[PDB]
Amino acid sequence: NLYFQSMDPLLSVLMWGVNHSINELSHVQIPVMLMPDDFKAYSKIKVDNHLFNKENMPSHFKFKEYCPMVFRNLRERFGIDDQDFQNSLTRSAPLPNDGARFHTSYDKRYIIKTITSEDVAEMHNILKKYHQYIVECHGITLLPQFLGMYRLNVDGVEIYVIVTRNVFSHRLSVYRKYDLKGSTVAREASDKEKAKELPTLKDNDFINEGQKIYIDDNNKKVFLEKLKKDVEFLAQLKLMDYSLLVGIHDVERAEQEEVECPLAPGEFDPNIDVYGIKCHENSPRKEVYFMAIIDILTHYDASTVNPEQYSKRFLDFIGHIL
Amino acid sequence: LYFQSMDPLLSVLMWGVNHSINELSHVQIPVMLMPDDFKAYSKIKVDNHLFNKENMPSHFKFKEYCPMVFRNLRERFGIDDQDFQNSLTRSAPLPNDSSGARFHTSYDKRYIIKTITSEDVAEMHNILKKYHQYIVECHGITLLPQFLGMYRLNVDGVEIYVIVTRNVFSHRLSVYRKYDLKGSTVAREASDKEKAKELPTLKDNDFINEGQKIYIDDNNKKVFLEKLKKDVEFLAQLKLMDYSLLVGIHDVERAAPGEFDPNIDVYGIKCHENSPRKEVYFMAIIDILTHYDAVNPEQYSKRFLDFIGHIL
Repeated sequence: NLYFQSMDPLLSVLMWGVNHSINELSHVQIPVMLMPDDFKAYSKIKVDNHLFNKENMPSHFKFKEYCPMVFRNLRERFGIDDQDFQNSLTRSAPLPNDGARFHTSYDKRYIIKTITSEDVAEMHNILKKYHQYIVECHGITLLPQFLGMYRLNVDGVEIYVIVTRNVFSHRLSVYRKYDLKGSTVAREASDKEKAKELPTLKDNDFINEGQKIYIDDNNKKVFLEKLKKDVEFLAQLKLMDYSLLVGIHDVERAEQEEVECPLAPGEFDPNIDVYGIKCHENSPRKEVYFMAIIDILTHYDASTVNPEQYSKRFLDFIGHIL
Repeated sequence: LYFQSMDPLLSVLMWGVNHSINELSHVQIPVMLMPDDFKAYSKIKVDNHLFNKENMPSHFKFKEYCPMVFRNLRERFGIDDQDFQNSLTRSAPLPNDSSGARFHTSYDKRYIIKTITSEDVAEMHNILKKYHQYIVECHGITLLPQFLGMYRLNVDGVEIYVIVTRNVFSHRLSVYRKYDLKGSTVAREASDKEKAKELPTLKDNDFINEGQKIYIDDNNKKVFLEKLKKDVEFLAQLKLMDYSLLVGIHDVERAAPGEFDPNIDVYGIKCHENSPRKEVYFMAIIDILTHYDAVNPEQYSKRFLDFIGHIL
């Protein structure tokens, strides 16, 4: 059984919070359809414990859930169950990915990012248009799949968090990771980042390392048509500084690393790992790719490029690197 | 379950019991309660905006007094937390006809909710340590009130305190005759207004004037008066008084027939075989939270014990 214990009190509050909210929604009717009031809605909870549960939890904290009805529906349109989502985020504490802190849920299905009050304001202004977009494309997008948005407050420390579906497989390990923008300018990983176990390589590192993505002509078309649809929507919203995260799973490298210690190697459930693409039969090395648009909440309002320029330069860059 | 009610205070009570029992399922069962557990509490404030306006109030507070003690008392009284949670949450507690001392009964007639004052809440903390140690010592076998939760509710500037006890009466067998006895030397009689109600609460003089008889066999009479003596002496020691023996009579003939589960209806006593009437009695001590501070308790306890023995 769960006690939501952590060295980090913010994670304890986050774990209690997701548990609380998912339970609260089991006592709230599924609406026929979402209404405009849901898109400016929230739930606030202030807990003050005195000489009670001092060992497992902080005694004084707050937890705010933004637009609870919209996010329960977004979760459902992405094929996630509320009980599964709850267990993934509470059965065991989320791990840090070593400012803009990133945490992965213990089962590697969800990602938790610490965001600013501006991102939360931007999230609210794009929420109606974002929800309708997810409706019109039947949840089939390269865009981030936002599943919850919370405000945490413990020990006089206030943080905002957004939960997304991982880009990378919950099961298959990623040996190479790229953050791609293109256009402007000397985007390259530093010698310091290059020293990490899994560095975040960038645009020039993709070209200079001689990186190729061996997907068949059909998948390449299906992907680039999906990318244009999503990147066109992004420019309408006046968003920018977004990138395409690329993760590569190396099958025969994953096999040798597991020989040291009903799915075959190089196989994944696309109902779980939604961003996965198999390599084609003529690939020099059996790999699996995981690609999606990441980091979308930077508005134009707050020499330089505009969102139309940003969108074309980006699509051109991905289409040329395939 | 949407904890819906015409009364917003019942909605909060239903939400809070649900929250509190889930909260305690994420808290380890201790090997032993400590003095800090006897002055602990869990306070929760909810401010919803355009969220669940159709079922619950948008702004409310809920406070649980000594959660770890009351959970242990429930275990000692053979009450499972999930069953308790379900009996107070599945369907709204119904008011007993009823800003005075309100009374609600759980939808399955197992539990009773009494609206108390902050003085009673302070009076419960004052006796909680000695009460809990008394229940531990008597292995849960007592005629005293079974305290199972004590909460504080706040919605629309209204602030009430509640206390949950086990029902004295049967959750299934109906009561046709009910008495509130003290044995005090003063005319304790039911009003003509009270005597008019469907089930009036009759008092000391009504019991005698109506020539009421409680036909309980010698073995059960010994066992009963034994518990009673120990419980009333425990109360006198706490300087508690003005308490009552509540007597519920079930007419078996006026209806398995005169059968009940003694694990659920714990105050139930089957009448004598030779009894002129087939009946079932529900007897216990109620309304104990009155200190001598605000006839003395030693005198009150004797005057009480004497009368119950007198009426058998």
